[PDB]
Amino acid sequence: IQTQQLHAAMADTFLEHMCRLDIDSAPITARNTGIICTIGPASRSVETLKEMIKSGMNVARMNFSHGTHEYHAETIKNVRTATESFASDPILYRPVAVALDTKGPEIRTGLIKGSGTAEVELKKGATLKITLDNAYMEKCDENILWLDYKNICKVVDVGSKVYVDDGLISLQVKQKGPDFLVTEVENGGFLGSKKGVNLPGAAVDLPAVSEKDIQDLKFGVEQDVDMVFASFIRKAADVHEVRKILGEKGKNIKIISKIENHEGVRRFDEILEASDGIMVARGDLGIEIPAEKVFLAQKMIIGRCNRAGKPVICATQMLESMIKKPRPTRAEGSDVANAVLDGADCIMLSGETAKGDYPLEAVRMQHLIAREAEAAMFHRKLFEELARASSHSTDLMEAMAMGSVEASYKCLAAALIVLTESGRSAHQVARYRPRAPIIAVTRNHQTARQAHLYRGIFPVVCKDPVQEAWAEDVDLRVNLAMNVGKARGFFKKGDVVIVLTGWRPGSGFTNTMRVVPVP
Amino acid sequence: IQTQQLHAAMADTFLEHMCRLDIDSAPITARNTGIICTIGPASRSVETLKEMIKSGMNVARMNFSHGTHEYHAETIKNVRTATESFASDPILYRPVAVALDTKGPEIRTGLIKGSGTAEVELKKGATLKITLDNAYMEKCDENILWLDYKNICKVVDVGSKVYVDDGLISLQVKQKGPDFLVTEVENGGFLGSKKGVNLPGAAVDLPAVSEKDIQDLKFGVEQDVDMVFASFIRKAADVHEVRKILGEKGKNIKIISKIENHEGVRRFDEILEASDGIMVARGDLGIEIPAEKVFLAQKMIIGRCNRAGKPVICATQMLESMIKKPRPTRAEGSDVANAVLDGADCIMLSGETAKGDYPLEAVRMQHLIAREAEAAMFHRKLFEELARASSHSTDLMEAMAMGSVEASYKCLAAALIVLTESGRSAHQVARYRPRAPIIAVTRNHQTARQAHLYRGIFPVVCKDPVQEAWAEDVDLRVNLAMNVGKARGFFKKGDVVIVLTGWRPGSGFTNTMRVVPVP
Amino acid sequence: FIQTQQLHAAMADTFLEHMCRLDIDSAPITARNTGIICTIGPASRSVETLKEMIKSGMNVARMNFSHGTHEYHAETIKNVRTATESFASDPILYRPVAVALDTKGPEIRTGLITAEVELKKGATLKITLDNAYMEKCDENILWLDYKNICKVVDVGSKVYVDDGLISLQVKQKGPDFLVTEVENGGFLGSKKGVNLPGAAVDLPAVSEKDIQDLKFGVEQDVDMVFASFIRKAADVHEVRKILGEKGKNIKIISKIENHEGVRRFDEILEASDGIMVARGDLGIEIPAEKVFLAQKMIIGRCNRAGKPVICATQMLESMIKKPRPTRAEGSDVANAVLDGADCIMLSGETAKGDYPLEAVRMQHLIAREAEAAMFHRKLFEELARASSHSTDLMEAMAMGSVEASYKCLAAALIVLTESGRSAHQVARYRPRAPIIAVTRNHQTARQAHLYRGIFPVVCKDPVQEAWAEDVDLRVNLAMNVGKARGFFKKGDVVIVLTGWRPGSGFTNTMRVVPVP
Ligand SMILES: [K+]
Ligand SMILES: [K+]
Ligand SMILES: [K+]
Ligand SMILES: [K+]
Ligand SMILES: [K+]
Ligand SMILES: [K+]
Ligand SMILES: [Mg+2]
Ligand SMILES: [Mg+2]
Ligand SMILES: [Mg+2]
Repeated sequence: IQTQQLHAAMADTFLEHMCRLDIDSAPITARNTGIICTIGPASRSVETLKEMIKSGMNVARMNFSHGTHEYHAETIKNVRTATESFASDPILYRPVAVALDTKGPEIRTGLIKGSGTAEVELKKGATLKITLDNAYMEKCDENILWLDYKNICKVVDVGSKVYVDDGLISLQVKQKGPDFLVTEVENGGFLGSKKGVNLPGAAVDLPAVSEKDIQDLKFGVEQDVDMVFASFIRKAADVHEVRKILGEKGKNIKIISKIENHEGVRRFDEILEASDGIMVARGDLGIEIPAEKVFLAQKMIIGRCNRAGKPVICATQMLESMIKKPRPTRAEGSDVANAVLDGADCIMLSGETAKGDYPLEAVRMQHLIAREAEAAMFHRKLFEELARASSHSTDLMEAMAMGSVEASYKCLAAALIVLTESGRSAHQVARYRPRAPIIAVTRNHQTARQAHLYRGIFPVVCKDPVQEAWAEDVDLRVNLAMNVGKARGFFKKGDVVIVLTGWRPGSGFTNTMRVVPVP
Repeated sequence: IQTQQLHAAMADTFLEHMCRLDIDSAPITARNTGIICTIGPASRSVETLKEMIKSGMNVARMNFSHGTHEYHAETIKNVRTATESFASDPILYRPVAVALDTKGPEIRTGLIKGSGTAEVELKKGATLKITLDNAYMEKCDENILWLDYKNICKVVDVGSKVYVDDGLISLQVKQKGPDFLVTEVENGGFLGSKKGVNLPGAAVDLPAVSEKDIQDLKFGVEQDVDMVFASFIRKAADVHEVRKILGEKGKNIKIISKIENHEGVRRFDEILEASDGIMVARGDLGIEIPAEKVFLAQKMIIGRCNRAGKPVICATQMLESMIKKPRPTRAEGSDVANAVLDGADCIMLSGETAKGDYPLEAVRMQHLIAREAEAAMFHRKLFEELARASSHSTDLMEAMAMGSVEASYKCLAAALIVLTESGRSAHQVARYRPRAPIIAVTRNHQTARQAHLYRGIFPVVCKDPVQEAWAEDVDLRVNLAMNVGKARGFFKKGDVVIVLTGWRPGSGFTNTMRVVPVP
Repeated sequence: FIQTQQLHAAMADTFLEHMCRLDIDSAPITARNTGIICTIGPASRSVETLKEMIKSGMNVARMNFSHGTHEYHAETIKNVRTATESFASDPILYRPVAVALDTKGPEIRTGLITAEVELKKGATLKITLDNAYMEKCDENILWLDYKNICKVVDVGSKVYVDDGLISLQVKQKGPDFLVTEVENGGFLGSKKGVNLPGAAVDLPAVSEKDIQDLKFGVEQDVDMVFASFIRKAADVHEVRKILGEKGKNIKIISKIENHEGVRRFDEILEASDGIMVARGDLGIEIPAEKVFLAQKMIIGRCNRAGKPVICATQMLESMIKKPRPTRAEGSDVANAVLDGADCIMLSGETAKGDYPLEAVRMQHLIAREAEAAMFHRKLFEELARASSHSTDLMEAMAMGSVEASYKCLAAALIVLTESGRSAHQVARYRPRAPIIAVTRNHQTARQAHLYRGIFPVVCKDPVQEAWAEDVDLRVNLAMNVGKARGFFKKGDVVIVLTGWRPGSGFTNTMRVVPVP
C-alpha cells in the first residue's frame, strides 16, 4: 500500500482521485498546516504552554477583546518562557509566533441586575426595550437591556434584526425613536452579562481602529509581536489605518485581516491587496450572513488567497465540542480536514485552548487531521491550476519556485531546503504547494516566527556566526537543515532533497536550485 | 449577479470555480439532497411529524437499537397519518419513506446499580473487571462491568483496547479468564447504563443478522417499509443474508449497507456490488478506525457510489450541537455542505431529531445548507468525470440519461421530467448529476417513496387510470409534472424542460427525449 | 502590439482555442529547433555547394548507400568535412555538421525478361524459384531471388512488384513456386523490387553489402547509421554487432519500413538509439492512406521515450523540378514538426534535384513557424504524465528547468555536458527556447542534432584547473554564441544547467541567469 495517498495522486480525474483515497495509506511525519492556539486561563501557565508546543502549536493568539495589558504581558512572557525552555537543543528548537487579535468595533450588553452570575430568560414573542441610558448599564434584565453602541438608533430601522450572545438570541425592532428601541424576541434564550451584539445588514459606524485598539496596537509593538489579527476589516482603508498605527517601528509586523461581515466579503479583493494575510473569521461571519452561506465565503476566500500566495487562516469552532469532551464530533473532524483540502495555510483554535477542559487533546487532534488531509490533496491538479492563475507573471523567483516544486514532484523529494533572510523565496515555494516540507533556514528570528503563516514552511533558526566565504556559509546552513530533517525523521541518508540557495551573497533571491542526496 | 453559482459554473479550473463562489448568488427553490430523520420521543407525535414534513423530511428512520415492535409500529403509524394528512391537495402532497435501521451485532454494557439512569466515575489508572456472569448484568459499578458479548474472551488478547460509550472511555485488558477480563482504565469518564462497546482490531464473531435482527426484518416486511439500513455490514455475504431474510415478500425493499468498521471499508467494493445503497455510518466508523481518517473513507465511499450510480447517505453528528442549541456550529455547517459537495445523495439526522430540543430547526438547517451546496457543485467537471468513469458501458438508458443531462446543461432547463414505474430511468438520470430537479412521475407508490434515496428526484404519484391510447397516457403524466412543477415553483410558463418518455407501452426504458416549453 | 512566437495561442485553455488563436502576424524567433537532414549527392556534393547548404541550415549530411561506390561516398564525406571546417576559423559561429550512413538493406528482386512484358488483370502468373528461369522471365513465369518466399506467404497473400506498381494474389502454393492472379497489371521490367505486405520476411538484418558498408562507415568515423528495413529488436542488435568496439558510440537509427516493423515497434524502439519513419517504403508496404497513422503513432511513442525520431521522404518532392513547393508539401513539413519530429529529412530534393538550397531554406522557414505553433503547456503536461512512473533525478532537473523556462520566458537553456545526456533529457521535455549544449566532445556535438532544440557548441579551450572557472568559461562561451546568433541579448534571462562538481555525473545545478 503506497504511503501518503500516492496511488490517489496518480489519478486522471478528481473523481478517480477521491475513489482512491485509502485509510491504510500512512501519512508522512511532517505536518504542513500551521496551528494557531488562543491562549487563556486553560493554557497560559508555563507548564501547559510547554505541552502546547510539544503537541504542535505554532502561533499563540492573544485575544484583546478581554484582558488588561498586564494580563497579556504575563501570558506573552509565559509563551516565550515555554518556547525558550527548548533552545537548549538548537536542532530541535521550534520557534513560536505571537499574534495580537484586536477587539475592533464590538457591541456588547451591560451587566444583568443582581450579583454577577445572574441570567434572565428572553421569551419568544415577549418584548424587550434596548436603551442607551448609562443609568441601566448594570441593571439589565428581561425588560430593559443596555448596550454600549450609542449610535445604534441611527443605523437600524423598524424590522431590523438584532442578534445577541453569539447569535443565539434574535430580536426584531418594532418601534424606534432616539435613545431607545422596542424589540420583540423572535428566538429566545437565557441572557447573561456583557454579551456580544450583531446588527446584520446595518451599516455600523464605529471606527475600524478605536482609541482602545490604538493603545493595544502600540502595546503590541512594544511587546515585539509577530502579527496582528485585525477584527472586522471592511475595506482596504481599514487595513491602511492599522498599518499607520503600527508605524515605522512596527512596519515588519504582518497584518492579517479578519473577514467577518458582508461588506468584508464584498470588498474582499481590495482588502487582500492591502493585507499580508487573511483570516476567515467564521464566528461573526456566520451571524452577519446566513450561516448556510459561510462555506461559500470560506472557499472563495481561501482560493483567492492561494491564488495570490498570501496566507489564509480558517478560524472558529473547528473542534468546538472538545471544550467539554476529549474527542471531537464527526462534523468537527470533517471540518478540519476540508479546511486543509480547501487550501488553508493555518487552522485555529479559540475556546478549545483558551478555556476548554482539553486544550492539549484539541491541539493534537488538529495535528493528526491536518497530516491526513495534506496527503489527500490532489497536488498535480492544484499545481497546474495555480500555475494557470499566475501565468501573467514572469517573476524570476516564481519561476525558481515552480521549477523546484515540479522537480520535487518528479523525484518524490523528501523536502525542499530554502535559505532566506526575509523569507520571500520560501513563501514563493509554499505558494505552489509542494507535497514535501519546506525547511527554511534563516538567521532572522522574526522571519522564522512569521513563516508559520505559510503552508509547509518549517522554519529553522541559524545561530552560527557568518562564515568568511559565501560557499561555506551556504553549506553550513544547508547542512543545518539536513541535520534538522534527520532528527525529526523527515528523511534519512540516501533520500533526495531539493535545495534552493543564492549563487552569491548579492543574489536577491534563491536563484540556484539543486537536487541533492541526503548525506 | 447570476443565480445558482452559474458564474462559478463557467470556470475553466477547480480553483477558478472556488474563487467565483458568491454568497450573493441565489440558489434555486428545489433542494435535490434527501433528508433522513431519525424519529424518537422528540419527533414522534403526529403534530410534530407534520411539521417535520413541512420542514423537509423525506425519510423517517426507525432505529431498532431500541424500542419494542409495538413502539415502532405506533411510530410508523404516526408517520403515515402525518404524511397522508396532506393527500387532500394532490399537487402539493409529498411521499415520505419509512426506513428500518437494524440493531446488528452490537455490544452493550449492563445496568449501573440496577438503574437505567445511574452513573459511576471511572478514574484514569483504576482497575475495572469485565464479567459475562449474568448475575452482574444489573449490578455494574466502578469496580465491575458486565457486557453482553458472550465470546469476548475468545476474540481479545492481553493488551487489547476496549472502548465504551461512543468511544469516550477506554480500557486496556491486563488479564483474561474463562468469563471475565481484568482491565485498566486508560481514558476515564462517567459511565452510564447499557452503553455501546467497540473492540477495534478484533475478530468479532457476532452474526451480521442475529435472531433479533431476523425478527425485526420480518416485522419490517409486515409493516411495508421502503428500505433497510443494515448495521455493521462487513462483507457481501452479510448483504446476501439480509436479502435472504427479506425473502420474496420483501424483494422490492432496498438494502442500504452501513459501513462502520475497518473490514467494511476494506471490502467496500464487494459490499457495494451486493447492496442497493450505502450509508457512511461515521459514529461507529470513527471509533473503529482513527477519527482523523474518517473523511478519507467518506470521500472514497461517496465517490465510488457516485461512480456506480448507487445511493449513498452521509450520517451521524452532522448537526450534533443542535441537540441542545437552536443553531449549529460553523464546523457543522461546513460538514453538511461538504457532504453535499462530495456527492452524497442524502444526509441524515439522528439525535438531532430523535431526542433533541430543536428537531424542526435541525431539519430546516439541513434543507438550507443543501440548497446552497448543490448550486456550488462544479457540474461540468463532475459530468465529464462521471462519464469517463463509466465509459466502458454502452447501456442504452445511460446514453439517454447522459444526453438528457447534457441537453439540460446546454439550454439551462428548469427540470427534467421522467416517466417511470420502477424508477430505473429516473435513477440513471440522477446518476449523471443534472443541476435541475428530476420530476419522476410514477403510478407505483413504493417507487415514489424509494426515489428519495437518489439525488434530485422529486417523486410524483399519478393516481389517474391508464389511458387506453399510449400517447394520451404519456401526455396526462407529463402534464401532471408540469402542474406540480408550477405549483411548487420549480418553473413557470415559457421555461424549458427535458422530458424523458417511452415511445411505446412495451419500451423497457425512456428511449424518447424532448425539449419542451412549460405551458 | 501582437505577441511574437504564437504566445497568445500559447495561453489558450483548449486545443481548439489554441488553434483559433494561431496568427500569421505573430513573428517566430530566430532559432530553429528541428534538425534538417540533407541527402548529399550529385546535385549537392561540391565543396562550394556544401558551404551554402550549411549556411542555409543543413545539420546532418546523409549518404545513401543504395547507390555509389565507397570511393564515391568517401569523396562526398571529405567534401562535407572540408566545407564544415571552412567555418572553424571562428569558434563563435562554427556549426557542427554530422555525417550519417543510410544502408541499402536486404532486398528481393526479380530476374530478367532491357525487355518489358505486360501483365493484365485477372491473368495467371507463376512465381518460381527455379534458377533455370532466372534470366527467362516472361508473361507466364517470374523468377525472384528470395528462396524462402513460400515459408512466409499464404494463399490469399499479396506480392507487390516494382515499388507497388504490380500486385499479385497467391492462389496456389507449391513447395518452390506460387501461382498468382495479377490484380494490378502493368508493364514488368527486369530486376525489379518485390514487397510482401504483411509478411514476416526472414531476410537477414544486414546483407553482405551492408556489412561492408557499415565497416566502411566505422572507418569513415560517421556519427550515425540509418538501418534499413528493421523488423525486430534482433535486427538492431545485429547492426550494433557489426559496428563493433570501434563504432560503439555510433548511434543506430532504425528505419520503420513495413508492417512487421510497425507492429513490433515497441521492441525496436527500446533497442534503438532513434527511429526514422521511412514513409516511401512504408507507403509501398502498407496502404498509402494509413501512413499518417504510423507516422503519428511512432512520433508520439518516440517523444514519450525521449528518443530521436526523423520524418523522411517526399516532404518537398516537387522542388526536385520546381523552385517552390506545393501547398501540400508546406503543410506536410509543418505537421511533422507539430507531430513532434526531432528532425526532418530531404532525399532527392537535395541529392539530385535542381533546387537543393531552395529546399533546405524552405524547411528552415516552415519549421520555425511550426515550432512556435506547438501547444507547449499541454505537450509538457502530457509528457510529464506519460513518464511519471520514472523518478529519475536528471528528468526531475530537466522538468524543473523546462518549467522554469516557461514561467519566466527564458531566451534559452544552457547545458554543459560531455555525453550529451543532460541536454537530451531537457530536449525530451520540449522547451520553447533553444538549448545551447556546450561540450568538449566533438562527437556529442555532431550527434546532438538528432534532438529537437539542441544547438551544439564545441568548446576548444583547455580545462581550467579550478572547476568554477571551467564552468564560467563554458557558460560564457554559450552566452557569446547566443548573442552572436541573435538568440538573446544583454538583459534577457537564461536557464543554466551545470554539474556541482567535476564528478556530479549529470547537471544537478540549475540557475536563472541574466544575459551579461
Ligand atoms: K478579538
Ligand atoms: K529570499
Ligand atoms: K441501529
Ligand atoms: K423505467
Ligand atoms: K538506403
Ligand atoms: K551530462
Ligand atoms: Mg469575531
Ligand atoms: Mg453505528
Ligand atoms: Mg526499403
